[PDB]
Amino acid sequence: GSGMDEIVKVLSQHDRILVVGHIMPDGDCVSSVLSLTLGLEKLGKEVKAAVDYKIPYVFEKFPYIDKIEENPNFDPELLVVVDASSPDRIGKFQDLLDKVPSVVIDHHSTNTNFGNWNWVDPSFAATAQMIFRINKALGVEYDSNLATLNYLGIATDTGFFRHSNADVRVFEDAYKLVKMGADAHFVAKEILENKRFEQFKLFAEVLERLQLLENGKIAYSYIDYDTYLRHNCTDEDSAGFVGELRSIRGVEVAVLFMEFPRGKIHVSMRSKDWFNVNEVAFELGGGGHPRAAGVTFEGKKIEEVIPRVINHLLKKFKEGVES
Amino acid sequence: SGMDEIVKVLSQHDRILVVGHIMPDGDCVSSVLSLTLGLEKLGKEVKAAVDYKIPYVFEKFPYIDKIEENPNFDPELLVVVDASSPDRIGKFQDLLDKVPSVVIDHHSTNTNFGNWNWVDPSFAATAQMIFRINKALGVEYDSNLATLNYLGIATDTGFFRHSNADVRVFEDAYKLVKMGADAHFVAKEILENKRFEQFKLFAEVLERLQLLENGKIAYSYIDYDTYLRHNCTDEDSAGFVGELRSIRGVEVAVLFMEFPRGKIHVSMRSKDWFNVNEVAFELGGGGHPRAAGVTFEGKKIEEVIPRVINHLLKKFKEG
Ligand SMILES: [Ca+2]
Ligand SMILES: [Ca+2]
Ligand SMILES: [Mn+2]
Ligand SMILES: [Mn+2]
Ligand SMILES: [Mn+2]
Ligand SMILES: [Mn+2]
Repeated sequence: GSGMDEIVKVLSQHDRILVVGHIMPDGDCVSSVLSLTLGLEKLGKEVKAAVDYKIPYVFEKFPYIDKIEENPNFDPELLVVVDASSPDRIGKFQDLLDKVPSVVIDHHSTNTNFGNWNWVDPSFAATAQMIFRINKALGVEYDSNLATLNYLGIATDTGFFRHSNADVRVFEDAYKLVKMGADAHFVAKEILENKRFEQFKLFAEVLERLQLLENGKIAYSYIDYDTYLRHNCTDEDSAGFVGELRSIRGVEVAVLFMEFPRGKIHVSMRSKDWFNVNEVAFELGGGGHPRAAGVTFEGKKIEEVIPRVINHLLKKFKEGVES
Repeated sequence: SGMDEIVKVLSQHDRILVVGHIMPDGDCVSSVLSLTLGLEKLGKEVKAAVDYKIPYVFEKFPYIDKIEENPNFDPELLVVVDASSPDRIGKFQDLLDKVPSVVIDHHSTNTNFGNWNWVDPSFAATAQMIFRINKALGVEYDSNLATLNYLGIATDTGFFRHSNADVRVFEDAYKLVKMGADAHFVAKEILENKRFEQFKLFAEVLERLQLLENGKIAYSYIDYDTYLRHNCTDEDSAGFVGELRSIRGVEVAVLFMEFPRGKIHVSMRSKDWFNVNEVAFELGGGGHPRAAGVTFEGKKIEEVIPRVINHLLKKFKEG
């Protein structure tokens, strides 16, 4: 629909701007929201940042993290929606879409182009890369704090330069930002080395319960609610567990069953090279992306949800192995 | 002492053996192979060796079979990369009183055991020094050589997570990816290749994990019987101590490892300020400000652990 130049001109034409990110905010969301907000503020615009969700604790030390609001009181001329592929993903702020002109900036190919202006380019690994280019086009001078905030999303959305999307442009952007003072160590420490001690004792139980299925192609484990309690943990402590189980040699699908609170079992699935876990997840009542999906069961017994999910996963997997 | 001197020595010799440290890591493999392939571009006869089994995670890398264990060779020059002392190259230290030697390394504790020593602790990886040597030698990089040279920069920075991941690290990474370094291949092979048995071993490491200095220090240990119980080797525990440092508030993580039997290794990683190389040096080892280790021979793990902890705590309070 629109290109960066059109977005830059729209941003220049408006002064009271609300920058909105997607719910359940990750590094790229926080990075893209704050990097654009601060850039626009440096231009003298009246800007507020909003995400309809609690900002996770791992961001607590980041400069200007306080600028992201859950309940802003603001009368914007322009809504800028970043890193969100559809209106439901910005929560209660979608109710502004028919009241305020909107810009969309996103790297998700599934983006519905729900804005009055839409710059969507999936060749970027992170929306933060697109914000970096917008700020440059606007003449934003980066300091170390803004460089760190813009580096954040490029790091997290590439798995810290490990995913298949970490191409030359990603590494060029990272080099440029570190040269401007981005604190790569700070970012990694706060995002990746911020685990409660109790999470490690919980993870030990996960690993003791770990089992492989179907020629070591499927790995699964489970956390019952009483095991969370025993280690003084919640589902906040176990978020990164399923991705670790995917790193087993030969495993194509990792599955983790997580009962928290009691009776509520969330099932996370991650795949590696080819298996579309979103299809299995959707058929079980959930959904997601081809390599990362999930499904929630409410008011059920974990010992009954595990067979239910594994039986269907195994059927779909063998069907996929065949043709 | 400087790169230019090393380049001159390398140019003078046409039969060269390139050796790295035992218990090889990514920087060792990267530096050995990148320099070996670079020197071959000059028409030289070059062999690569490590006196140790090459870990499984490297087996799909291009030219990995060029690293030998028992080279059949009469070199004119020995080039030692990424090793801080003669003991760390195993049987090849026997060459040091016979063949002229070059040392290229980034450990602050290097004993300068070569005839020529280029030691620069400001580099995050020896592989950064090899990259510069190769370009000074005039070598042109194809994508396989770029991948091999990228490897060590990635692994010795914990894939751009350690405090040594500075602007020069990101410059080198960008330049190598621009020349075809497959960053994703490197990450998959090194980080997504864990044996199932490694996770069972790690579970015991986590069961034994303890905090000291009221949360600022974390440590665990693997006695030899526990490696055997889980059908594991030092290959399986390679990344463990870095994981222990990911505890919120921990400044230094320590892992004691007995492998093979009668070889007790201490691996230390620190986060923000504690100089673990000072501790390691005083115990007979060495390393970098944020990553260091020592190996003890003929000791009992039940005696090594409390004495090392005691010294670590002494140095921590002095820090
Ligand atoms: Ca103004
Ligand atoms: Ca908060
Ligand atoms: Mn995001
Ligand atoms: Mn994103
Ligand atoms: Mn090394
Ligand atoms: Mn090294």
